Amino acid sequence: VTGLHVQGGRLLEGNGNDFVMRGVNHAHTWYPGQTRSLADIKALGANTVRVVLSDGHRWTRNGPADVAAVIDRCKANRLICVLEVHDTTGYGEEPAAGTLDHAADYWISLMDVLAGQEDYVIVNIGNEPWGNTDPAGWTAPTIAAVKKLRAAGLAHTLMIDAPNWGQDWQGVMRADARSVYEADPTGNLLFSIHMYSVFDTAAEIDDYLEAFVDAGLPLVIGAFGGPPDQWGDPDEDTMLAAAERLRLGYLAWSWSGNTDPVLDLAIGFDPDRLSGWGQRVFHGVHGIGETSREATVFGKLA
Ligand SMILES: OC[C@H]1O[C@@H](O[C@H]2[C@H](O)[C@H](O)[C@H](O[C@H]3[C@H](O)[C@H](O)[C@H](O[C@H]4[C@H](O)[C@H](O)[C@H](O[C@H]5[C@H](O)[C@H](O)[C@H](O[C@H]6[C@H](O)[C@H](O)[C@H](O[C@H]7[C@H](O)[C@H](O)[C@H](O)O[C@@H]7CO)O[C@@H]6CO)O[C@@H]5CO)O[C@@H]4CO)O[C@@H]3CO)O[C@@H]2CO)[C@@H](O)[C@@H](O)[C@@H]1O
Ligand SMILES: [Ca+2]
Ligand SMILES: [Ca+2]
Repeated sequence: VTGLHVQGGRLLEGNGNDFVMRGVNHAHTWYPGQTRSLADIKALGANTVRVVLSDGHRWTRNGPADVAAVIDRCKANRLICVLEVHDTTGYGEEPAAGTLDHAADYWISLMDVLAGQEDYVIVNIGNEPWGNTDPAGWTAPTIAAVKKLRAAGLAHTLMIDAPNWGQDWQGVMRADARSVYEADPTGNLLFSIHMYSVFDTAAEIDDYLEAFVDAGLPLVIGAFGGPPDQWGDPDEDTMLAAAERLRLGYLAWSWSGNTDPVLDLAIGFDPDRLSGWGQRVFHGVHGIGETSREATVFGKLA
């Protein structure tokens, strides 16, 4: 038995040890020059980074050599690597958005560089791959993309984002999760909820996470916020506490470089200059410094 995989609703390393993501998102595709971000993120205690890629539909395609380099750099910094295609974001509502099938073709094109990296790399098929229009339409192409990647021979653990821009507020991923999970013959599939202003009360967070846990289905919070936006105030204190209580993975949005800097954890990619949001995530109660454990595949650091 090798590779990251799912068993009993838990993400396990090849050696069977439970792995709970404690990390952040890094916007690699828009910031190719910010090479030190991965080392900086590791130094602040993260055990996982979610790396923003483009499949070229909307932004500039990250080619195989670039992706190979990203994977190697994650391994060099003793980080588990969640790769994700951002171009799918908001499909049906964002005009520029790409399809999950287009993302799937891109992943298949990367299989030579993904090969042998199942201990380190999780494939998040497409970011937030449906908007708020007809979110029930998300299920069929998500299932099709899962089946297509498995048919192509991809063995990595998969990660699945929800419609309603990843916040699933109409409950489609929650309702249809069992059918999506069953589309993966290997069972190595994670669901990912994104929590922004929909998740502005503790009960919304607890009930959502517990719905997956109580169903036996694996869930991570693959992107989440904290500072208020135009739709409300995300309750990040409950996100962090509930994720620790249930020992579910989380990945804060984002290291640095947002067009609106309100969600930058670090200001200007400087790890010593954390925003209030960055301080909360890295140094606060139930945060990364407190609760992140390195993946055991890397061994005991000298
Ligand atoms: O130009 C040269 C320059 O380029 C630079 O690169 C730039 C890139 O080209 C690109 O423009 C990039 O843009 C980024 C941006 O910087 C951010 O990083 C952004 O991060 C997102 C991320 O995806 C998060 O996961 C999350 O995603 C958000 C969406 O962004 C969006 O806000 C959406 O909103 C939903 C919401 O989720 C909810 O459903 C709500 O429902 C409402 C509903 O509308 C009703 O009101 C109802 O009553 O209530 C419900 C419930 O509230 O609807 C809204 C939609 O209307 O939410 C999702 C999460 O759910 O947020 C992050 C912040 O947005 O991604 C962008 C790309 O997608 O920026 C680059 C930097 O500028 C560099 O290369 C530079 O060097 C170069 O010079
Ligand atoms: Ca709410
Ligand atoms: Ca908040």
